[PDB]
Amino acid sequence: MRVLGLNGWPRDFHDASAALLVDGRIAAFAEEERFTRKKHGYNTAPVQAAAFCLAQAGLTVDDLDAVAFGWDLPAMYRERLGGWPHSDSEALDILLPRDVFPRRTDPPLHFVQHHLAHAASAYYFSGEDRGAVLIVDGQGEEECVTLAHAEGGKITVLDTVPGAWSLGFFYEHVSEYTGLGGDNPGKLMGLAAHGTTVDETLSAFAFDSDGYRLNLIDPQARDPEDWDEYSVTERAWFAHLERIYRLPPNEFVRRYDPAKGRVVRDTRRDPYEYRDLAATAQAALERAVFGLADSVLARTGERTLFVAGGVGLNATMNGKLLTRSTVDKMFVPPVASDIGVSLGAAAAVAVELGDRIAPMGDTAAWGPEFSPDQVRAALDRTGLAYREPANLEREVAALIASGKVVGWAQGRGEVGPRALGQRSLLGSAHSPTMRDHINLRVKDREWWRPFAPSMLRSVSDQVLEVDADFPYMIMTTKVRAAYAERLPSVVHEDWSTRPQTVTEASNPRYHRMLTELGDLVGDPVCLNTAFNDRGEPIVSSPADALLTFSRLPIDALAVGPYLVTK
Ligand SMILES: Nc1ncnc2c1ncn2[C@@H]1O[C@H](COP(=O)(O)OP(=O)(O)O)[C@@H](O)[C@H]1O
Ligand SMILES: [Fe+2]
Ligand SMILES: [K+]
Repeated sequence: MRVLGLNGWPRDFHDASAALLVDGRIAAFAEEERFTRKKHGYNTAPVQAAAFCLAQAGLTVDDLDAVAFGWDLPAMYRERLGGWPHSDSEALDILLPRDVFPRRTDPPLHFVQHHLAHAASAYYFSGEDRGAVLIVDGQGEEECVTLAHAEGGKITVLDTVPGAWSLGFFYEHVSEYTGLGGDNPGKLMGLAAHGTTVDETLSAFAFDSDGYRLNLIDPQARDPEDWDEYSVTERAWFAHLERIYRLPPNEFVRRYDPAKGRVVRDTRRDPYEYRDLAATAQAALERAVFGLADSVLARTGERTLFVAGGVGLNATMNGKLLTRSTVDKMFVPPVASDIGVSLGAAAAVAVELGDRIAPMGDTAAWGPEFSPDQVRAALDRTGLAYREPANLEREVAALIASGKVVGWAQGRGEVGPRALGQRSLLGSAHSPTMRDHINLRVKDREWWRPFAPSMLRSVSDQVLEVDADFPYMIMTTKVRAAYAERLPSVVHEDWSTRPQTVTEASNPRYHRMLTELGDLVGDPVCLNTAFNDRGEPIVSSPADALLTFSRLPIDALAVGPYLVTK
């Protein structure tokens, strides 16, 4: 079967994406934002991403067996908006506009419950036949947590937690409160590391062996003037935090900056000031989630844990789950967030149609790639001088070993928020100055942001305490003592790191470059951070890569078989 899975809608939506499954395999998968260059893919059908998927596979909508959407959108309209006005034909015209998606007839349209879509995106791609399912996000249609059992191809729901008790909303709100912003929860996690926790209940949470309770909010609290509990939870958490925390909300400042020639948005206070609140929010999230995970594992009698939902992006939390006595094996897909529900909806529908779903297999490289001709065209546009190195991987290795920063745009763009050797900025893992260089000099951002390493799978056993695959940078683990001081730019003081393990199959070129690097500095390990400028998504096209390379003090750009230097 050929099934196109979708997420993103013109009203009140985020993280639009499209995914095409062909006989259980990911033919193509991408986020709208990569194409629009507007972060988070807000308020839009995944028009461009779906266009890419079809082009990639050489299909039209007429070749599709089914279109799948990762929310029960009709039910949300019926419940929260007084009616679902669309025929399937009309919904399709909105999801796949005819001026972009010509069709003789309509494919069967499927709506998949939001948390089932999340769960499917983990279970079916994990390479494991059974496990316990833990979905934690902001909110699906109703619930904010789902506990389920995955076995024999089936996902069976055991329990849910209602939206008002959302751990995702809680976290966003704290992130917003600190001035980091609700749209950047990942920064809050980064900041938590520098703080100290006093009272992990925040005077709101009560914890138990199966999870948590939120006394701050009626669990059945509901917004009659919207279709999720975001605003209701926002007002409760903001009143509460101002009451118990020493600092009031950090305020956003909008002012004309004569250096930039623009009104820019800033914060009234340095958010580093809220590090204790971050630390505390992070401890609370961990505690709540440990209980939930323990609970679903015991109830199902599994020792494999699947996690998805936006909270699943909390790599710090994931790593501690991993080391938990109740967990043997863990799988969290790179696309744990809503970007993943397109793929999840496609899977749930393809499985329903008798398809067998292949494992992701240690790669998230499903987006667009570009031929040498296509890269060369973009280079000739700029008029910039460039070389075509006989051995690019070796030259890149030497650049990195010497302490230089190298843009690396190769192969199919990765999907998800993490750069993984297709659209990365590369630098020395061994350099005790590289972190400040990239944070301050290169990305002109916060000194306290952490960096993470890519390493050959074939050495990770010696480098890391756990001999497992870590293909996605979605899970933190500790390094072994023989490496806990060798890699200062990618390893914290507590010896923790958020690694990508690389196999030769998953990424031959990158694997080769890492190999060369190893001969130069001993360890086939580098710093691998997102290839983007503040306020843009990861670069996608060669023109994107050139544009960003041009405005950042990077040393080189390896784009396709070409090298460009500054
Ligand atoms: N690193 C992180 N740590 C904790 N929570 C996170 C992190 N990244 C995302 N989230 C949470 O995921 C939530 C949204 O998840 P998602 O499933 O993508 O959308 P929705 O909740 O609308 O279905 C946000 O409220 C956010 O707090
Ligand atoms: Fe979600
Ligand atoms: K364990």
